[PDB]
Amino acid sequence: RSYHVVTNDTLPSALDAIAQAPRVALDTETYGSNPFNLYLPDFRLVGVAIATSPTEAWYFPVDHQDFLLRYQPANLPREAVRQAVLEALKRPVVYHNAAYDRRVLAVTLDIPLDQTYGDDTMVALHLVDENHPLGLKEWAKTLLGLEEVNADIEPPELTDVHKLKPDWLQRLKDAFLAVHNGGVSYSALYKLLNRAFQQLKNRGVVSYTGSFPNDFRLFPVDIAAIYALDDAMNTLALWEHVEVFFELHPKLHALYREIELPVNDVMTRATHRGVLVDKEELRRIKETIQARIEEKAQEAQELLKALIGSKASEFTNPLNSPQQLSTILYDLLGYPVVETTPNGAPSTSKTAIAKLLTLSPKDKRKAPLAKAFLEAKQAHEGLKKLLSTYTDSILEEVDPQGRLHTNFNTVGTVSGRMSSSNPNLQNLPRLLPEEVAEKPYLQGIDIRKAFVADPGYTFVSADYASMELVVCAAVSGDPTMRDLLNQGRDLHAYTARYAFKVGLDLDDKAFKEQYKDYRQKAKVVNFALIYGGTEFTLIKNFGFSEEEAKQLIQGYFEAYPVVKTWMEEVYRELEEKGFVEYPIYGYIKRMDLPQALRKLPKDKWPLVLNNDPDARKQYYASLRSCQNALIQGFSAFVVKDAIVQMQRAFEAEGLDAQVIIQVHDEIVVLAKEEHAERVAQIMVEKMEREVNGVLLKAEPEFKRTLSK
Repeated sequence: RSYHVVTNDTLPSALDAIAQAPRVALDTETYGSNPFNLYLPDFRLVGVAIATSPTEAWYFPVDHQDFLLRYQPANLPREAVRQAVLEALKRPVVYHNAAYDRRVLAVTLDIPLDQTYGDDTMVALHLVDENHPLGLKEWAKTLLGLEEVNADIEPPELTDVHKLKPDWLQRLKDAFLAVHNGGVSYSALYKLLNRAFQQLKNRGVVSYTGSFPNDFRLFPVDIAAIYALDDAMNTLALWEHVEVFFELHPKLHALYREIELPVNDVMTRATHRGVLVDKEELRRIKETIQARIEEKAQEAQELLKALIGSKASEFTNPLNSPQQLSTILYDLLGYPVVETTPNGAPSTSKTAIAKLLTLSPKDKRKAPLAKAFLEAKQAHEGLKKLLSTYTDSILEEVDPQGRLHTNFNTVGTVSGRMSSSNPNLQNLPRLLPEEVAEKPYLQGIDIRKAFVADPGYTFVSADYASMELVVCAAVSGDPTMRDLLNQGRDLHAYTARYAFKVGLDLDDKAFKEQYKDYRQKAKVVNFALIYGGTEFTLIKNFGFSEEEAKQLIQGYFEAYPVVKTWMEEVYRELEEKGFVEYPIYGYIKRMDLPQALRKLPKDKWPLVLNNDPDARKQYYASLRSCQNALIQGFSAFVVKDAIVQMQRAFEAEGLDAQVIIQVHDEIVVLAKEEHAERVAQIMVEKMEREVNGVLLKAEPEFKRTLSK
């Protein structure tokens, strides 16, 4: 491997090599307080790695700096590095995490997302093995046979305890290269650099406060460029493997080019744009949460006052302090200790408290107050978690111009759904009537109301009507399920009418009124039974009676029998082939087999399964996970497909619209007020379709906040 550190003199040769390269890889080395929030004023680009072949790369130092001694070469001018990247973009480009690197290039070098589109090994390799980690380090060990070296390297003698050796940097680089056969780890590189400066501090060479700082800017470029350049060469080497795999699977090659890479691009642009944040409304949520956390402590106090009487004065902060808490629950109330900490003290944790909301205390008369007391503690920690996750940890991250840049990981689930972070939009409570009535402390805590559309802009939101049921009927292919969905009939009333055999003449509207709570028991089944259903799952999860569970499950399969036969074939094909192929998209959902069974003849499998109960537990969990992913993953790709198609049409019609967020069965676009009209039209046209004869419909809304 040839590692080049580019200088003003070497730049024309690096440009010549890039121009001649058949395909190039781009990797960025950066620094920030949050190196992920590129939009904070402290964020900086340190260097750019450009690999022209799997064995040749060029490092462009941009913001490297000198620690105590003068060893760094002159950083290249920002315009020189930008011209190198622009020349590299003319050739076919490959990235490992294009969503990050393309946003780095746009923020630090002003190279718009328009120019920076390229291939992404991390996205393509997710189609090769979704159960494999996304890490470039991890994939390099898996396909390229290159483990990272995490040994402890000790430096050569850089002194002669009086004079620094003139060639000390060449001596240090050579000590590093002697152990770099498969490539040194970042931790090991830091340890050697720190050890080298510590030897210098022990001699009279340098005098620094304490330890060497963990700052890539200070790592000598001659050594650091080896690390950075290996990442770019490994990305290119991994792409060679991807092209071979795509030869074997042209259905996945087309799924990658038409849906996966374009959807990644759409969501990279969405993170880049960022949603505007109402800081005033955030303070109201923060102040309302803070008020309610305090409210819940007074509730706990008045409850404790009745629970332990006059001894309740002897406790000032029972909820917060786990000292006063374990004394109350166990020592005083006589609660059965069904969990302890590593140090053997009785555990007052979230998990342990969930258990005591079934269990009972010594005086069974105090039980309704003890229940109320633990419920107050649950609500207290519930409200307390909302603050520590999204009021302050959401306000920290807001860029100078008040926008929040939510990250989306296009390949963030084994099913194929998008992951979301900073903020995880899934874990933002959309205050649904059931969500609230279960956990009522959420009432009024609308976090999405603080996510605002810019002045002159609107949010055009569109939600797939009862998608889970549509997708279920589509993937399974039950005609009864499909026809009811197309006829707009209450699928749940059809289930309850078959499971209980009551009122076989009350229309779907009349049945809802008369046998109300039996229709809602079927509404639970129609949704939970798609992901594999047994009487055990209905009881050990929903609190169903043994009589009720059998009534419902026999009716669900009597009414929609193709669901049963479909489910039989999914579990049968998974047990034999070890994977399933997605109906319309062709995504392969492979099973995450236990380490035993991996590279083992199927005839040798029963020996493993029949003996090892841990491996069989992994096997059967992996089997259910694949079946579940067939439904979530199918709708994930349907939504992904709609996003790229609607976004392509906004671009085509010259509209000021861009898909800003997507969560659950919902797509939100940030559109200019005049364009909102047509944006909503395009949204519904690209969203509504007829999957396997099952009709998908979607109703649009013009919101000014992401709120519900």
